[PDB]
Amino acid sequence: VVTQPPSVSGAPGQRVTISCTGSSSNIGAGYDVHWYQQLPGTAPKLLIYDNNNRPSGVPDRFSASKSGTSASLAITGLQAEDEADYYCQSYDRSLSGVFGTGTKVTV
Amino acid sequence: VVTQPPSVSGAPGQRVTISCTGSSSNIGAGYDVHWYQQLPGTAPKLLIYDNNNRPSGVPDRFSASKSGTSASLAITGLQAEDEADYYCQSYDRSLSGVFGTGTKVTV
Amino acid sequence: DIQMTQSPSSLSASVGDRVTITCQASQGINYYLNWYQQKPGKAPKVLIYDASDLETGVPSRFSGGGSGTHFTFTISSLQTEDIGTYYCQQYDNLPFTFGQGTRLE
Amino acid sequence: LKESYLEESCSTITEGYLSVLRTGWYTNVFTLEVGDVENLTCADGPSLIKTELDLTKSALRELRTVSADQFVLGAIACGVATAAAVTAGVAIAKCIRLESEVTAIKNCLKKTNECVSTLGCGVRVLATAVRELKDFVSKNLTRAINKNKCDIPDLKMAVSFSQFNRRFLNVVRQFSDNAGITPAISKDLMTDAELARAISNMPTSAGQIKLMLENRAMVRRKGFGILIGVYGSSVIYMVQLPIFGVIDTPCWIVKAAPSCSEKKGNYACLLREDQGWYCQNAGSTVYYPCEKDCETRGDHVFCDTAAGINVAEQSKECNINISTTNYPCKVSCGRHPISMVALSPLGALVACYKGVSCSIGSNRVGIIKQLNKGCSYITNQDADTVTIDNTVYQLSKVEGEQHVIKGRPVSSSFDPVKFPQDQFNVALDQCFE
Amino acid sequence: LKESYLEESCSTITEGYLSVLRTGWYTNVFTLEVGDVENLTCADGPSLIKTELDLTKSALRELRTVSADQFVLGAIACGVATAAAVTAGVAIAKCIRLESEVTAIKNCLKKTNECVSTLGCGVRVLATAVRELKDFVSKNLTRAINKNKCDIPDLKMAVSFSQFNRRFLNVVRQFSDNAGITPAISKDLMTDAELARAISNMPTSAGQIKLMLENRAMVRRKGFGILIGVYGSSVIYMVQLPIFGVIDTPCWIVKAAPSCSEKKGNYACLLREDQGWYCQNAGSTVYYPCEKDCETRGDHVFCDTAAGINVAEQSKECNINISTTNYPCKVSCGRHPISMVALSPLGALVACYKGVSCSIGSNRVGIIKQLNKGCSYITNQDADTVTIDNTVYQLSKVEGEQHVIKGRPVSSSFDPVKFPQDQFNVALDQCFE
Amino acid sequence: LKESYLEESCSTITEGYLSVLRTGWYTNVFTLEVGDVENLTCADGPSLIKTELDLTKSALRELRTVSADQFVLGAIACGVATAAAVTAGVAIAKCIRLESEVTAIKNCLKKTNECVSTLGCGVRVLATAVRELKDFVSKNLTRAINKNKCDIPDLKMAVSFSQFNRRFLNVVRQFSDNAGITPAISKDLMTDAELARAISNMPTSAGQIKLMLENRAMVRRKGFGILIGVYGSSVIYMVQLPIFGVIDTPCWIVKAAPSCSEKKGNYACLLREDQGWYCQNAGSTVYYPCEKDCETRGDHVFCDTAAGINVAEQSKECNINISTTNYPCKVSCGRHPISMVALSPLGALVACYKGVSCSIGSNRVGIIKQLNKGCSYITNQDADTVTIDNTVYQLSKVEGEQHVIKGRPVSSSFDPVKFPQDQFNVALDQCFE
Amino acid sequence: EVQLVESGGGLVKPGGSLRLSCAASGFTFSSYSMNWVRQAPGKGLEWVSSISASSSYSDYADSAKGRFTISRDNAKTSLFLQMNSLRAEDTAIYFCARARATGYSSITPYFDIWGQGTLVTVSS
Amino acid sequence: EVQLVQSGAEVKKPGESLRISCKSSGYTFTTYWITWVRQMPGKGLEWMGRIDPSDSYTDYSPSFKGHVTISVDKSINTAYLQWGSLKSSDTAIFYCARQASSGKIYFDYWGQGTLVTVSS
Ligand SMILES: *[C@@H]1O[C@H](CO)[C@@H](O[C@@H]2O[C@H](CO)[C@@H](O)[C@H](O)[C@H]2NC(C)=O)[C@H](O)[C@H]1NC(C)=O
Ligand SMILES: *[C@@H]1O[C@H](CO)[C@@H](O[C@@H]2O[C@H](CO)[C@@H](O)[C@H](O)[C@H]2NC(C)=O)[C@H](O)[C@H]1NC(C)=O
Ligand SMILES: *[C@@H]1O[C@H](CO)[C@@H](O[C@@H]2O[C@H](CO)[C@@H](O)[C@H](O)[C@H]2NC(C)=O)[C@H](O)[C@H]1NC(C)=O
Ligand SMILES: *[C@@H]1O[C@H](CO)[C@@H](O)[C@H](O)[C@H]1NC(C)=O
Ligand SMILES: *[C@@H]1O[C@H](CO)[C@@H](O)[C@H](O)[C@H]1NC(C)=O
Ligand SMILES: *[C@@H]1O[C@H](CO)[C@@H](O)[C@H](O)[C@H]1NC(C)=O
Ligand SMILES: *[C@@H]1O[C@H](CO)[C@@H](O)[C@H](O)[C@H]1NC(C)=O
Ligand SMILES: *[C@@H]1O[C@H](CO)[C@@H](O)[C@H](O)[C@H]1NC(C)=O
Ligand SMILES: *[C@@H]1O[C@H](CO)[C@@H](O)[C@H](O)[C@H]1NC(C)=O
Repeated sequence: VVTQPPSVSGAPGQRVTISCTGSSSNIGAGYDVHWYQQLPGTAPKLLIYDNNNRPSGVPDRFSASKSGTSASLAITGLQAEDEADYYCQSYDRSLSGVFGTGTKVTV
Repeated sequence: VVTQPPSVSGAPGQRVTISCTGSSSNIGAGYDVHWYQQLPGTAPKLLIYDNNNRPSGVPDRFSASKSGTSASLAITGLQAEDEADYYCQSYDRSLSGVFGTGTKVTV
Repeated sequence: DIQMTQSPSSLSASVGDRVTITCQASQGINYYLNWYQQKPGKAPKVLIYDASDLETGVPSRFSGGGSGTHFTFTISSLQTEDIGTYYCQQYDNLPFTFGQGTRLE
Repeated sequence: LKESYLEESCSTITEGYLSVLRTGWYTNVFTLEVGDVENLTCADGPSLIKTELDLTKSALRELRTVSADQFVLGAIACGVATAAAVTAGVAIAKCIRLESEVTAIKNCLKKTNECVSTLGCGVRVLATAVRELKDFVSKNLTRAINKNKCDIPDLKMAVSFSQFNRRFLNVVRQFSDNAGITPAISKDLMTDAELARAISNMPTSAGQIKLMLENRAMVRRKGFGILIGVYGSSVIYMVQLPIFGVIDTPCWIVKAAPSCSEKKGNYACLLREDQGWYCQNAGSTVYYPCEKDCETRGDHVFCDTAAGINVAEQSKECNINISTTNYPCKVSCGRHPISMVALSPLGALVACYKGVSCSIGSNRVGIIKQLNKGCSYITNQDADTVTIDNTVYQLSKVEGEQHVIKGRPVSSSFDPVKFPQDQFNVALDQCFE
Repeated sequence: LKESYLEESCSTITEGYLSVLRTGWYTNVFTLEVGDVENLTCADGPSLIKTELDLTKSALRELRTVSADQFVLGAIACGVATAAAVTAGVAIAKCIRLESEVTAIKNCLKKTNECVSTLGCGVRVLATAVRELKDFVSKNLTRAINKNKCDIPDLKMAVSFSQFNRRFLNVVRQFSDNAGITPAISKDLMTDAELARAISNMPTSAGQIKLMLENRAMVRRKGFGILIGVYGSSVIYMVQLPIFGVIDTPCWIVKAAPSCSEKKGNYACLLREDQGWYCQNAGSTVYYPCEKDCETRGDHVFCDTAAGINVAEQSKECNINISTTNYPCKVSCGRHPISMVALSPLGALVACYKGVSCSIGSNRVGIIKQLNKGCSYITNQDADTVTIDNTVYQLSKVEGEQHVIKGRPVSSSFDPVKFPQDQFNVALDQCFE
Repeated sequence: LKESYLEESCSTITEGYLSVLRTGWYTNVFTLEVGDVENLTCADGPSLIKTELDLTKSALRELRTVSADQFVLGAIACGVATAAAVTAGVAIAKCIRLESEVTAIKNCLKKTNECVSTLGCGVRVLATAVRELKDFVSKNLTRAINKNKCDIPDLKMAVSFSQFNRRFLNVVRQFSDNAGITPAISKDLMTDAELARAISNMPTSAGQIKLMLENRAMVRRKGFGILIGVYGSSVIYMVQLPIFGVIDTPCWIVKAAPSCSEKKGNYACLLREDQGWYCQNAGSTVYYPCEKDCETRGDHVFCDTAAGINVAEQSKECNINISTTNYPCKVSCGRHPISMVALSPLGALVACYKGVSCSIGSNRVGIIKQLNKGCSYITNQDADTVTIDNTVYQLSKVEGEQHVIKGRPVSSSFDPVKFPQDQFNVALDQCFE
Repeated sequence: EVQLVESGGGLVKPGGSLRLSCAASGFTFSSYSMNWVRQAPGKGLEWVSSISASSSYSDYADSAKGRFTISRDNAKTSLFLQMNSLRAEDTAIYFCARARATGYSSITPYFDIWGQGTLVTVSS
Repeated sequence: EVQLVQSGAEVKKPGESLRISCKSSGYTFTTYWITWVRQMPGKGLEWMGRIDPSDSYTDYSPSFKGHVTISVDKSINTAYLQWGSLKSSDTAIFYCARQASSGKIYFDYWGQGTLVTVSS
């Protein structure tokens, strides 16, 4: 299983950092990490792919990294639009595609 | 030391032959031989390169060869314009560029 | 025995000169050749081993190369303390014949 | 497989090939432990062991000197493909060369013959130790060479030694001859046990794993090796295996032969220049113009994405009605009617013009048919052979569904431009009308 | 040999070569008997025999995985030649791969090492048994490996075994590294004795037999091998040897260099593009644009008819009438004068234009001549060397007769077309007037 | 290194490479003494020595039969380069083949393993004896093979023999496979000891000696060998090592990618066709158009002057305001906008047009930039990777000074000619205006 | 015209220093090796030193080693010889020469273009 | 510091016995071979033989086998070289030298040579 903290919070303009702690079968097996945002009542939106590449049309203040068996998404300049679930995703050598437990951000 | 006779002479129209006796460190080491003409009060002029090739603008009556540790320049059809010093040149494995002692021709 | 012909039997050079010395075995000795400097009145001192490798603390102006049967040693810029006699030595097989020794002055 | 004869242009498109496309590299770093060899010396005389030992030590000392350096579309693409591969590999070797990274690699291989390592530059190389020679040198040969005597009566020692060093000497030959970057992964760089083990460690989907384990001869053939160096008495090198990050997408191959017509007795020939492999990649049509790029195994074509040139999705209009799409389908045209056979997978195109006598026959029956003048498409079911004059071509006996997309050839329906009539690799509307 | 300098196009034609054109394939099917090896296991420990045995048994197990997958005229021709060869070979292996035919082949090779067999698909393959390893494994090694012990003191058998299996291991490498189809016939696929037998067994005329027995290095070069697979413990593979069904017909080779002239001080050039080998085959001129295929030994030029493009018999008019002929002789033309040497067999064409200084000389004399600017033809009798500025080209000291076919060069006698002036691979009359 | 991005033509020139150019050949004539072998016969039965002896004698008897026989500039240059090399070597072998020369060569090698000899044709060849196998056959094997009955119990003899003959058998394999002219100098033709000795004997300046002794892998790679023949029981062959008679002159390499621009939404493109290596030789600019010609180590590019085409000294104006130079700079032009990455030494050119999504990224940061459409130059400092849709190219992490030579691209500033719009390898002013 | 022009030659007291300069003109100077050659009055030519086309290699006669230093500026198309510790025996005419070789048989260079030379006098 | 101080300088009539000595110091004596090298006055060096002090195995040059003997007192890190009868030809400087490795046989640390002179 890939684990995230159940929630994080901060004032507008804070940095908040969401961890995605995987294991030696997934993130530690060399598979990269992806992050999705899901605003309430919508399908998820891809925020990040291949650890840190950012799609067109995602604000430059979302930034992410992978290191060891872990990854993190730093939401710099936290803002009212970030009131969403954030799911990391990877792939597992046994389970194949594994989403994390998903972290709600609260502004 | 690449060596030449100190002088040679002949009547106009004679053949005169200038030797350039080198050694197993230069002409005998496989390096080719070159010949230069120096008229009094001028820089040398190349007569011959690569044993026997003649530059453009050198009279066809200058002719030369290399054989063993030695070379020679035959000034066929000796002429008043040939009243000059003639230096052979080669390359020496130890000394690098070695000019011969230089032969004056006297018409 | 491997005979170790070594040439030239003597040298003279200026400071700064890129003097070179040759050693030539009677057989193949792979790369098993060492070079020693003996200063007058001193025990010899190793400069190069294995045809090419600087012994520790040898000044990096010393150098050598070659393999098989012909080997060479060069002082890439002679210095006044480098005056002395140089000996090659094979160790490809017993006995470890030294070369003739070439005196550099 | 499917194959449409496109009558409009004397060209087949063969479809239903699936795709495998290389999209990255997986690094396996091999520490071949040459062992204590430079502390052993035979000094008694000529001997079997001395000869193998001198070869081993001579090869090792040689290897320390070896190092790496730390529009006609085909020439372009295969230029980029090789440049990209070496640059991708060299960029990783240049991380591993750092002594902090070698010593980490060597240390994790202390008590395991296989290690996964993350370089300081973040690449998660696999690492492997080869010790068979070191174990022999340390346990057997070091004990046998007493006091530099080594012409021992044990010939089993000397013959054994010539087996264990065999791999090491082969690795040295290959890196030295290729100046540190081999073109392919020999059995001596990576034995087939290690390739299967390395494949099974790739961070990839099980579909690719099964596909790679079956096609491991291709995995070996697409990868390449780079010499890192000699460190202590280990040679360190690395092998870049392919990652096939695109699979199972459609590919097709376009074949063409000269289409001509004798307008007033003058052959207005035309030939399609856009021949070769195409694939869909991630919603883009990709063209692989160089013949080194792509290789088939059944339905799977193994291409390299670094060789591909993207072509507009409209470009398939050249396979549907080239006469009349506005996309610039590349053709050559000119006066001279070359007569030839182009062997497609499921049949042959047979261009047969004034002059040569073309016929088709079967081994059971001999000549079945004399072909008409003009381009004909001979399915591998119509005949076993085609001939062009005295030349005979055997056809590929392969099951598949051939089709004909009918239409009057362009050469026979448009007028050639008066001048220049011969034009090479031009958009079609410059040749005709 | 004869050589005409065609003055008006700065191109030589060299004549008096004799064709030797491959027109079919002869199959030799080899049963290499690997023997009983899978019943032998060494289980006591490391041993010499065990290592050679494990290499043999592993190589055999690896081999079971291997099987085969199944105008710019040069790119066209060499593709067809490659595809036709493999398809012609594979079509026979698909016969032999039937168990109903392997078992016949194997049975006729029961009591003879050589058998002539007709496949059910009608081809009369030769069949050959190689047994030397089976004989050793059965009569020697099976007798020595008692009860899985094989750390046995008879070191002759370990060393001897490593000799017998070497052919087998080489065959396995050559097929595995090429995925079942070798590019050429190694000494390990077919030894010199077997090739001499195979040539002597071909259904061909004694003239071919004698010629093939002399040039057997070429026969080995044009043939290729296909793996048919492993059946029990025999590897079966086949060698397709060439059949040279056309010999002794005329061939010639055309060489050309840029013929330029400074009309109005600016240059105009043309280059003949129809360069390379030509032969008369069966009363048709055949052009071989591949530089890979045609290959001389003495006067004999060996070519593959599958690589040949038929050209009209009028095409030899480009060697007499190029200015006046109505055949579309292919040239390139344009502004920029390349200065270059084209080495013909009996001499050199020397293109020397404004810029470089070209001279000819002999080792005996030095500079003999400074060449005039414009294309010149230098027989190997006029000089030993040609130079182009500092570059020196040694000439072929080959005896033959040289001719000059005189005429004012085309590019000096016709006015260039004003636009487009530079045209690649066009019929001559599109460049001039 | 320096790299000027030439904005107006989407091409880099990379500068500050130094030059090494082959300008002659140095000959070493090896005499590999195969020994007394054909006076020894094993006649008792199968044996280890008999098998090695039979291979040795059969290989020698084989080798006696082996003998040698004695504008798109790229295809021209690599044609001339190979023809010149072989003709220069053959012309020397044809002297050495004279029995009056072989016997002189052999005689001076009586007393020494190395001799310098002057052939009667004046060439001052080095000559070398390889003699280890003769010494074994004479001192050991003749005494052991005794009255035939060579199946002696001494297996050290048999294993020893299989080591000494191994070089000889490899020389036979290489000359026989290549029909007497190898493409490169194997370790079996010339060992590292012999190559270093041969280099140190060359009649050349000390700078070349030091450079060649450092780059001796290149010397081995540029040279090639020719079989003279078998004389008595010596095989005699010669190795042609290069002489690098031009060094240290400037070189540069020009790279380009399609400089497209859109007019009324129609693309117009040009591509520079004058790509590849250039050097100054002896006060002449020389162009090396074929990709086999030149190879880099560090700053030194090792070209072959026989491949070079002299180009006018004005041709460097194609690198500075090609938009107005009067020199006919060769370009292709046409409609179809290829999107591609050209990897330069210090960076990448990235042609990126309507369609593909091009981006640059760093392993530490991901996407740095989405590239603008149009040709872009990406220094290897701006990013670690470039992508073209899903394709990723790793950039060369190499230090050097990048430069930009600014200017509005030609295709953005001149109107294309309406017809023909697509033109291949033409002087630029035929594409525009 | 292809011309070399030496300058800077003059009278120097023994132990003094001098810097000869040879401007090159009319040719692609960066392509060619360059040499200094000298001639003691009425004596034969003596080669002094050489520099490779991009200055990567420099050679000196045993008389010149350490005392002289050859250099070139390929941008100024100028060749220089620094001279130090000038002995009386260094009194000579010094010529610069363009140097050229054909690699076919051996690399021995030859001096196709010469400057008219600058007289150096080393005396009290 | 490895240092191999030697006996000194010794004078004898021919036929006398003699032993030279080399007290090695600064390293573990048993792990390196001790060579002995002879230099006739102003002549070349002659390698005489070597001892492995781990077990007193010895190699000799064929010229010296049975004339000299090499030994160690492992108890005092001291090698010896010994003659039965000194020939008057056998006057030379003798250097013992530590052999630097069992594989790379150069001699790294040399003793200050011992003069031996033998005359009557
Ligand atoms: C190399 O050394 C190992 C370890 O000494 C040898 O292994 C022994 O082999 C003999 C064979 O008769 C056995 O009796 C021993 O039990 C083995 N182990 C040990 C620890 O001695 C090995 O045989 C030697 N030779 C080779 C080729 O590996
Ligand atoms: C393999 O076995 C054969 C016999 O099975 C051996 O041949 C015999 O060798 C002995 C000794 O040389 C002779 O006395 C016999 O006459 C031979 N023939 C037979 C039928 O026994 C052979 O030597 C063995 N080894 C090899 C390498 O073949
Ligand atoms: C080949 O023959 C030579 C010459 O007889 C052998 O060399 C002798 O080997 C023995 C044993 O090692 C020594 O005692 C002799 O001193 C050596 N020299 C001579 C002149 O006899 C050699 O061993 C034989 N074998 C090989 C493989 O060379
Ligand atoms: C092996 O050689 C290395 C080279 O320095 C040395 O340090 C090491 O002690 C040697 N080991 C043995 C067991 O000889
Ligand atoms: C066929 O031609 C029409 C008319 O020119 C063109 O609009 C269309 O794109 C073409 N269709 C295909 C499938 O090529
Ligand atoms: C050899 O192996 C085959 C396959 O298992 C077996 O059928 C046969 O009986 C074996 N023969 C011997 C002699 O072991
Ligand atoms: C050259 O042209 C004439 C007519 O123009 C023709 O008769 C002749 O056959 C041509 N040359 C050859 C070799 O046929
Ligand atoms: C070796 O062979 C040649 C030719 O057979 C013969 O003349 C010679 O006498 C032989 N020598 C010996 C020693 O057998
Ligand atoms: C540009 O082209 C013109 C053509 O007239 C030429 O004179 C000039 O040297 C070229 N280069 C520069 C930098 O102007």
